[PDB]
Amino acid sequence: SLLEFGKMILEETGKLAIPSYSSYGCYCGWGGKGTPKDATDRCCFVHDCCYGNLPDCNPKSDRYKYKRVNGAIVCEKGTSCENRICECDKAAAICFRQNLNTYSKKYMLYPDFLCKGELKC
Amino acid sequence: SLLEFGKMILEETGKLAIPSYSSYGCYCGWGGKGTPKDATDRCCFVHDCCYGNLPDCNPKSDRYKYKRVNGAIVCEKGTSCENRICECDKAAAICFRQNLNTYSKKYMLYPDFLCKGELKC
Ligand SMILES: CCCc1cc(CC(=O)O)c2[nH]c(CC(N)=O)cc2c1
Repeated sequence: SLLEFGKMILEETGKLAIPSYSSYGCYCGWGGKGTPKDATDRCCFVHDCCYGNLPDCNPKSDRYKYKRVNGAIVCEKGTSCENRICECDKAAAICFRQNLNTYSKKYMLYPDFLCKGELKC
Repeated sequence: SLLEFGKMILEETGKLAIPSYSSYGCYCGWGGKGTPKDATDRCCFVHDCCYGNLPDCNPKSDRYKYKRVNGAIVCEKGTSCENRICECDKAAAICFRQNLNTYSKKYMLYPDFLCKGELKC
């Protein structure tokens, strides 16, 4: 759930998930259409696709446990859903960090009509 | 599209394409520069080269259909674009499978800044 994902985001980026990654570009937020606008937006797109591979799970509400070992995020053994969701979240938070150099405020509060089209995954 | 490619990757490798191959090395992800890290990364290098030779198509977004006959992927009879994209994808999924013996977790979540330089196809 956002509790765990958000914690990862803050730990990796020094930004609060809401609002730094909740209205950015076409994919960092909710709703899902258009061409990702930059590297950070691509992280989000990949994150959605990652969740998309888990139709029997519910990442909005599925809580899971993760810990830090040797400085790195470790998705603790749980259910298949918990582990897979955790790995999705971990990959995205690290992707956000790796791309902080191009994080652009111009993409925050990004309008709907600038994001058209369906990009299947 | 990513949808079909991911399905082939799962069928051939047993791994979910995102996140197992979506951040791997220099070429398994967005873009690509530098020397591929290993066999798996070369699979993605080649895949990129294959897509790059489909300028009359939209390889990441174009939908196509395929089937499995006698245990192996068979690209349908579809449009010229659909058939070629399918074959690029098939070659890559099989390449991943053939090289699972050297797939290395250390190349997951690979930061793009570590990949520099033109490696012509
Ligand atoms: C579903 C499969 C995994 C994976 C991920 C990405 C996704 C995005 O373009 O980053 C990919 N992008 C490409 C691009 C193309 N140049 O080969 C191949 C590829 C493979």
